[PDB]
Amino acid sequence: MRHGDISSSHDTVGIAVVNYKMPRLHTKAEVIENAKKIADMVVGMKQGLPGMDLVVFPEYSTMGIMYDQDEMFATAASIPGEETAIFAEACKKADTWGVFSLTGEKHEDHPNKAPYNTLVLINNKGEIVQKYRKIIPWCPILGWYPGDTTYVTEGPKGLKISLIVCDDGNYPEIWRDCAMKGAELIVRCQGYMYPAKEQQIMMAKAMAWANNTYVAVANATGFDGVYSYFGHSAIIGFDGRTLGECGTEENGIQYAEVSISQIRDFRKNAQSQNHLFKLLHRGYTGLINSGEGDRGVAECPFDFYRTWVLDAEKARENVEKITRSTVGTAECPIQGIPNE
Amino acid sequence: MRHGDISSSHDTVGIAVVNYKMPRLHTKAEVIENAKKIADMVVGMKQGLPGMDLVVFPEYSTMGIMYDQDEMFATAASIPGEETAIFAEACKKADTWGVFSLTGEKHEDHPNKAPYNTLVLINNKGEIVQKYRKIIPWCPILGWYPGDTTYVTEGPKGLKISLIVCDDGNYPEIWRDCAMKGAELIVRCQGYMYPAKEQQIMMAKAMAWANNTYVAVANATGFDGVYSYFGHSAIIGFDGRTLGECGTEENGIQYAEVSISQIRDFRKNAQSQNHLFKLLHRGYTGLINSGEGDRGVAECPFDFYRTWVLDAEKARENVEKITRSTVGTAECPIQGIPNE
Amino acid sequence: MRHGDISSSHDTVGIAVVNYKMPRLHTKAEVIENAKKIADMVVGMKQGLPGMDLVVFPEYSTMGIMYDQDEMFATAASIPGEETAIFAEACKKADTWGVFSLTGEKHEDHPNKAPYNTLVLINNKGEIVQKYRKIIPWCPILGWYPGDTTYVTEGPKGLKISLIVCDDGNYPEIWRDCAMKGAELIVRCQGYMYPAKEQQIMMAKAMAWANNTYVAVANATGFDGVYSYFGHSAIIGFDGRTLGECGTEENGIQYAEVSISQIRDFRKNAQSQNHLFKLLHRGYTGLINSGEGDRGVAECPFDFYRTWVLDAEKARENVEKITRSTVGTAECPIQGIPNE
Amino acid sequence: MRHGDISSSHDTVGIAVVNYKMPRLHTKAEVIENAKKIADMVVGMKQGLPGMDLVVFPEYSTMGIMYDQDEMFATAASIPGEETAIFAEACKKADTWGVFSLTGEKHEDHPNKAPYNTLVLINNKGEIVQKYRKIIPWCPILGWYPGDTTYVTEGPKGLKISLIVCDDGNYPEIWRDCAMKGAELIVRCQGYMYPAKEQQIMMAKAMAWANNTYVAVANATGFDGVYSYFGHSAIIGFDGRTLGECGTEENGIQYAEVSISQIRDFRKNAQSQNHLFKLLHRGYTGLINSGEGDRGVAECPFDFYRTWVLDAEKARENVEKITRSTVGTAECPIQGIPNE
Amino acid sequence: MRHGDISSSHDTVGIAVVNYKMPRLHTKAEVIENAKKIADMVVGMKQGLPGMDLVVFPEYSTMGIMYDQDEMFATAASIPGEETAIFAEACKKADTWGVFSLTGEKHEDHPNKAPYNTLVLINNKGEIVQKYRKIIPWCPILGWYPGDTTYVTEGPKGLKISLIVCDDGNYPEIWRDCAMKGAELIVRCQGYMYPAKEQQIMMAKAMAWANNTYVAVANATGFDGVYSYFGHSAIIGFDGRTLGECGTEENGIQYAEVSISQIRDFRKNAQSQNHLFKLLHRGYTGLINSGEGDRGVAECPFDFYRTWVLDAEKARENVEKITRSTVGTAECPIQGIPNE
Amino acid sequence: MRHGDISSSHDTVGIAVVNYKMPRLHTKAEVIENAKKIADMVVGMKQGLPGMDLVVFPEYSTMGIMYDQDEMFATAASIPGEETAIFAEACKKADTWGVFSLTGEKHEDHPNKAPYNTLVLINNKGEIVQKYRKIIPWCPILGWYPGDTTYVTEGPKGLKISLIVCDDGNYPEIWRDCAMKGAELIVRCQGYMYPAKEQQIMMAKAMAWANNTYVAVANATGFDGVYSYFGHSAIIGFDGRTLGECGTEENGIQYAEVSISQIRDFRKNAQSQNHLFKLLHRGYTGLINSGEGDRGVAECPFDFYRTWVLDAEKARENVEKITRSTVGTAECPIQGIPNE
Ligand SMILES: [Cl-]
Ligand SMILES: [Cl-]
Ligand SMILES: [Cl-]
Ligand SMILES: [Cl-]
Ligand SMILES: [Cl-]
Ligand SMILES: [Cl-]
Repeated sequence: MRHGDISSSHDTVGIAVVNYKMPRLHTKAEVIENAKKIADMVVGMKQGLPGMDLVVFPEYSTMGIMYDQDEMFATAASIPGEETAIFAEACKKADTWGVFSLTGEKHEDHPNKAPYNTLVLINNKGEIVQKYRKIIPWCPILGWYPGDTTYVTEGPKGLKISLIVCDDGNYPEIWRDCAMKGAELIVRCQGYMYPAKEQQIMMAKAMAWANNTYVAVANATGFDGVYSYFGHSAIIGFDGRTLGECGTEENGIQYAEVSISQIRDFRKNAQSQNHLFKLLHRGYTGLINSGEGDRGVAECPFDFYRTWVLDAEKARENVEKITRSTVGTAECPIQGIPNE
Repeated sequence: MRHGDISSSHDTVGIAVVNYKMPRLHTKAEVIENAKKIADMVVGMKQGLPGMDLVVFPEYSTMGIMYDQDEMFATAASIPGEETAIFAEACKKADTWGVFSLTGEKHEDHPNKAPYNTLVLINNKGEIVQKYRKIIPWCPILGWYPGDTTYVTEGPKGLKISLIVCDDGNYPEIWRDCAMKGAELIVRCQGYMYPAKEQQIMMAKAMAWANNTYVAVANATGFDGVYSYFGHSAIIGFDGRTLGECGTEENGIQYAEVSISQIRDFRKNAQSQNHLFKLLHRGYTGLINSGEGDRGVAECPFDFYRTWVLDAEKARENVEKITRSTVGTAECPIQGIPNE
Repeated sequence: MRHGDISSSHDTVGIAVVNYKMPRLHTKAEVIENAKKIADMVVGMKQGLPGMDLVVFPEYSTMGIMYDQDEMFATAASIPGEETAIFAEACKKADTWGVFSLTGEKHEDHPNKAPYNTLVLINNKGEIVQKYRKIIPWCPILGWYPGDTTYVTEGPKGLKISLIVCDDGNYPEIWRDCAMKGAELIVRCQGYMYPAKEQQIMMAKAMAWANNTYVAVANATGFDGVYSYFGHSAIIGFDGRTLGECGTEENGIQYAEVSISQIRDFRKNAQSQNHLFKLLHRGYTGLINSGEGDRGVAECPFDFYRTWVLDAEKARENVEKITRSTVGTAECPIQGIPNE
Repeated sequence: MRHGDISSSHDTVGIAVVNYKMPRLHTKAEVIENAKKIADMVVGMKQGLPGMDLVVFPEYSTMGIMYDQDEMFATAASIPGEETAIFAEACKKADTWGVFSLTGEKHEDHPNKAPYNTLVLINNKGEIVQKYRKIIPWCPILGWYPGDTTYVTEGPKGLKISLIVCDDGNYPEIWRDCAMKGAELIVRCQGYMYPAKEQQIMMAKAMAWANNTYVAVANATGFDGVYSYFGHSAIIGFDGRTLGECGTEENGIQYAEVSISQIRDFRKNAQSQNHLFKLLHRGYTGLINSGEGDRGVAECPFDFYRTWVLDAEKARENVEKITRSTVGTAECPIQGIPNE
Repeated sequence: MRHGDISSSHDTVGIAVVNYKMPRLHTKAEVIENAKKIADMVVGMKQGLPGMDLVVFPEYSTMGIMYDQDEMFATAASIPGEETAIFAEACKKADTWGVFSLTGEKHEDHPNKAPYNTLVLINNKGEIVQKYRKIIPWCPILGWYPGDTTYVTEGPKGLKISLIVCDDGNYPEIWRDCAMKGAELIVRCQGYMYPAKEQQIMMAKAMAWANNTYVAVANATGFDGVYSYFGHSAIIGFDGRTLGECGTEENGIQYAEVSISQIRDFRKNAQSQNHLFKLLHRGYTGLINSGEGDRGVAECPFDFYRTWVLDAEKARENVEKITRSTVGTAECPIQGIPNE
Repeated sequence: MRHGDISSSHDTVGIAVVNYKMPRLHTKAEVIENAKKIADMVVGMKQGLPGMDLVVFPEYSTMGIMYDQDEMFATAASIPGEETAIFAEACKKADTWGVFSLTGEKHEDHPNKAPYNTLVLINNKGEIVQKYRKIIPWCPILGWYPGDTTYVTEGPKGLKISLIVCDDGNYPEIWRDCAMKGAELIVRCQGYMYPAKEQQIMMAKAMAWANNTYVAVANATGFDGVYSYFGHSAIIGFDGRTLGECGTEENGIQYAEVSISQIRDFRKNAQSQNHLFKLLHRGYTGLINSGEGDRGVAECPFDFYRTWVLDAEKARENVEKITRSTVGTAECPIQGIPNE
């Protein structure tokens, strides 16, 4: 957990994040060309960052956003496939792990159902060791089929990694779920468009703190014909302090070293802000002093979560009374999104 | 949702938060004296803030922190009781609602079990309309018996209010639970000691954003013999932007107007960052375009929450493997907190 | 007055501002090509911002700065003309209002007098509803003929709009004049070059506060052969708080919703910082309590403004004694600007 | 214009500003006691700041705010009087100039009309050389009789000084008026209560920039029974950059050196942001190049100011249509302030 | 190197720094009373910070600043003496190390030569293990006899500590000297008065970075009759990032954990910003590639340092030509400081 | 020392710094093409900045970084040579001084020893008046032969200038050496890659403060195939306050005026923070009051500097025990950098 150098040691994972300029592409050949540019960039960066162990690219960095449905279908990737092979070679050549974005990944029922929005973690042997499908797509504008599982993967030097995508990060639950599965680094890849710049910068930090986890964010930059992406890729410590943060500049890079031993020393020995421990041992001091044993309380005291787990339709109905009952709103209509 | 004036209108609730100087008290008579000082302060403030509809005092602002167990028991309050009556009179006199702290509130089995750490919302008729007992006490150092329920109360001008205390706020779940019950303002009262200053400033903002809720934070200030409290009381909009924020100064005050109609207009019509709606309608655009109906997906896709709800002991066991198995740590022992 | 979403509601005007990359152009055909790029950008943005009701482009965004006098004359536009028609079509197609820059607009005596520097507000039917000529050109370097009038126009959803340009904004008087005519949003379009970056960021906010008005700023970016433009396009509330702000990035975009009902509720009911009201009712409490009626004092107590209005030549003479008597200075000469 | 040292030179005026803790006083004897504390503080500070040439205390620093009308009348000062004599002795003893606050100063018709809120500049010989009565009292809450004139006084080392008070500063006109009379430093003394902290910090800087003037702000701190004052006393350069700024701390001090020769060199030779010059020579480059002489345009092109000067009642009527027609509002009533 | 918790582990030293309110004292009995208050504060803090291993108090925190020469002499301490015994007991009782300030410490020729300004490091057995005399007193105002040596002491958990005082920190040389002797933490104790607040905040961070060292700063707060002290006590990592920072508040506290293993892992394995290594192996890559061996260059290439070491009088003469030749200046005279 | 305008006066040097986009070049013809682009940019900028007296370009701005050794040798420049002639013409044409980068400059033994990394100061007559070779190259990655001397040159309007390059700036010694030779402005030209962005922004400011010198920093921007450069070119006052600062944007420009008379007035008359004076007159007040004459102490009390000057090999050995003994580390190996 330290910032400023280009090295990495047996104790630290050198993480690089990339403010990748958002492509505006249309064909499979253009996607492949751009995959190769990413691969070239990984290899170049390694030559400047000898400590680099993990390189992180934004959501949509390979295809851009395929606004046109037909082009979306025609360019949706297989995984493994030609794109991931192009990425795998660069990971082997540069002896790094990497996180890359396939938007879309073909649905099992392609081309008759929406593609997934997907991330892969590829190791320094070029092997895909985690494939994560975005659980909370950025509706209404974006049309990806929602995934349903988070994953934790042993990463470089043993650092436990989970991947999440863009809009997922707005939802504290996902960051909780990954940390509770053991994640030591949550990697958030995004093509996060203006407007919500300060809010997204703040959310990553707050999640790092709340879940006692390293966080790495790679966000796209530039204007792509529709949206302007605000960069601010960053790596953040498990104590909520930024290591390094990019600005809005195209193809900015940040790089930081995250200590394996520091996060484990902290999860073991921290007390007042050992949030993962504390949430499931509530009021331990009190129960000890009241003669009720020394574990505190584990029971979930939040009816929202009880209800969502036992009766998701009721949780939904509940929320619709607070918000609205249709996915669309007649005051701001959007074609193909129903309202009224 | 606007900042700078001392007025309030039919549409806005004028919220004042107080950087109350932490008392260092020892006897019931001193507590009562200090309750009266708070009451005097409410009445004075009203004369300078004619728009004031809600006044918020920090956790521990009435008793301070009763470090000595015997004094803790001797000073624990009934609710209703003499303290709340003193507060109620000031709310009637100043025609404001108020949030006040009783630390401790007598346990049902007092003096044989730890007191609760409690907040009350008192209306402008002097009536207690919400009593909230802290669900996640600041263990290990503090010994309060944990509460188990959140509440939503119709407040001034119809604004829906939930109360939470200090350490609760580190845990996104609580802020979710209150908003999912309908809360429009989550009031976080704290006696939040250094060190974790920037982290707590950031957490309130991030929670306001993540839960599309107004947030008001009153935090104590000064040194009390043990801890130094860092102030930064604040009121924050539902879009994650601070309205006004205090510094670390003793008896700082901030004041902002929060629009009833703006938060409801937003919860109804916002789309990309209507987080409460979106969490229970995941991938709606995708499912529409894939021929699967127009509601998106409501189902909880996070195994942590499923497991915590169905088998809290397993969730606990899981977390102990990531952290530690005893509430204490031999590397930093604390008397009465077991370890090894 | 809220920030973060892409929607807009019956109550809010969705304003987008653009950090448009400064062109370096030379011919009428190149200007027309670039007008079409702007139009294309409006249509694209709308597809990502369904709430968008108003889109704002920087001063010089259409022609760039025509440094060469002959090219300046050859490219000066008529209004209405081919450029505005190109803009009008994009406003109709995207069902938005827009603010566009013509630099120059032909003088009535073209080509024998300097062109104006001009902005137009075009409605969602493609009709020009306000044409504003810059009153305080950025002398000495820039050569535009000064305009002489501010305007207030009923805009989208009834929001009252005034336009101002760049250097105008340094002068509090202009922002006062527009607000005193009824303006609810003052739109400041600029091609504001380094050096004065922080000063210009601060000025917009301070003016929003001082005049209880929404403010939207679109500023150019990039290097154009002569000047580097620093972006920081922004939308600011009437309480002086930024909604959203760009960085220095080329073709950044920000987007915010400004509430019609909030600004009117505020101008009606605010008291301590109802600056527009207060300036013309000075010392009301005092005069009431002194038995002098209940209106306060309206009379202008500032001799500078009395003198400027009655005897502008004397105001000028006065200022020349404090500054200098010639437009140029021999310590930093500039060709065609006299000094000594 | 430089910050960091305790010295001052023949070229620089050493200005100290004081975050004076707001008194809560009630009697003439208590006011005199507190005047003596201020005097003692001036003498002490000088021993630590040998460069100090000007010391600035907040509005209300001598009496506090006399909330009770009878006490307000009983404590209103003569000028010259016993308070100013107490101040004058400290200025002579410490060989400094000073700015002190008398709230109230007796009306000419005392006790039958409201006192003024007044500042004095006292030279290093103990002579009162400027007495300024607040032109825009902080209505509705505060009841001072409004003054009607600004002043410019030759100060230490020849530095031209104008004084303004608190709420005046929200109004750009006043800062313009003083600079247009020749002011090189505008001293703003305030007892500026929360809420509007960031807005007031920003306003001073923006005014320094807009009027090419040094600015010094002394603001009170602490809680006085009614209001909490937020400090942030500061000295700001004529280029809009803060020299030094206090926090919210009681009896903070800042100190900076302001160069006589730098501000005069700037007012003489600055060009693009010589705002005082530019406002009365608009479009000079354009008129030169259009064959219309080399002075630009001086004429006031702002109808608000024309109307306010010629027909203040009409300006008032105009503003009442945009805001409200009565000084009070029924949605937030205040006793003795009429509404409906 | 992590921030937020109250614990500490076998790997981390828990450092607390105190924004101690500056005393205004006059007699030996008052000094002893205040020493006891400090001791009481150490013991109290420990009860809230169980991880605390090192507690740091500001320069002047024991005596305040003895402005009066006679009182300065009458209150100058022996070390060891009654004050240090009072401190030692609190370190033993709270099982912490501590850094305390004696201003003055008796000169060897007391009372005929100025006292030193001195710091002591006292271990958790109450033993004085380092006594540092300020090398660069804050002339002209302060009169302490200059010390001449820096020290490095094995501290808690083996962490290597050097002490420096206030004005020393403005001079990069001192921080270099301590790090080059092996220091892992440089503790800077100060009673650092306004004006130079931002400059001092920045200097500590920059020194932490430049010397790859932990830094802890304890600075006084409050007004003492002469000076106002600006707090901002802090602990900073060896990568130049703040762990935690106080504001200007009286008796603020910050607390952070500094990893023994992280700083040693970094000094061993960092490459591009291993400044201590790099300064004495300049151009290693170049010399390797030019066939000149693999150590780079160690030789001092800075004539200032060569000259200062070999001929300090010449270095002095040199500097006097750039600045002035007498310690005082006639433009800002100070009694007992000669000029002209 | 003032910021915001485009003018300059007899008293001020107008300094422009350029966030030059990092080239990716390979041949001598491409280098010459890019030299011409720089020249064109100087001439253009002058037309927008009539006050400009000094223009500053980043390290590597002419050649980019020649990663390939053969291309490095083939493109290394003579000085004077064709590149400098191209620069000299633009300085004459635009009547400015300039600082330009030649990376590499041919070694005396070219092509058999590594080129230098070099800067030149070229006057407004096109004459090279200072040539500085980087003393501390950015090892390990970069291979330049280390230089050994700093220089001070009379610059525009008599302003004394020293040049330093990139990595040099991390080392306080260099900034000391230049100021102690008389430098009034230290110009730091860098191609400073991410990661260490905030650290480098802070270092320049801290050095400006510590050495009572103006500082100008020009840093490259963009991605060059290997590294992403973070801009933040800036000009900083001798009191440690930024005048103006760029962001990360390609071809950003900042411009500020630095007063000749202000820095000399300050070095003459400042007292508490006259660091250059104070370092060689330590404890003057104390020695005066102790009867030991009125010069304070000049002697170097820092053993590191004594040892480095007398026995550089011992200083080296000392540092290797604190860091490591080989230039490389086996935990992060780099080809051609030995370790173990
Ligand atoms: Cl999505
Ligand atoms: Cl608790
Ligand atoms: Cl212009
Ligand atoms: Cl007032
Ligand atoms: Cl000292
Ligand atoms: Cl280098």
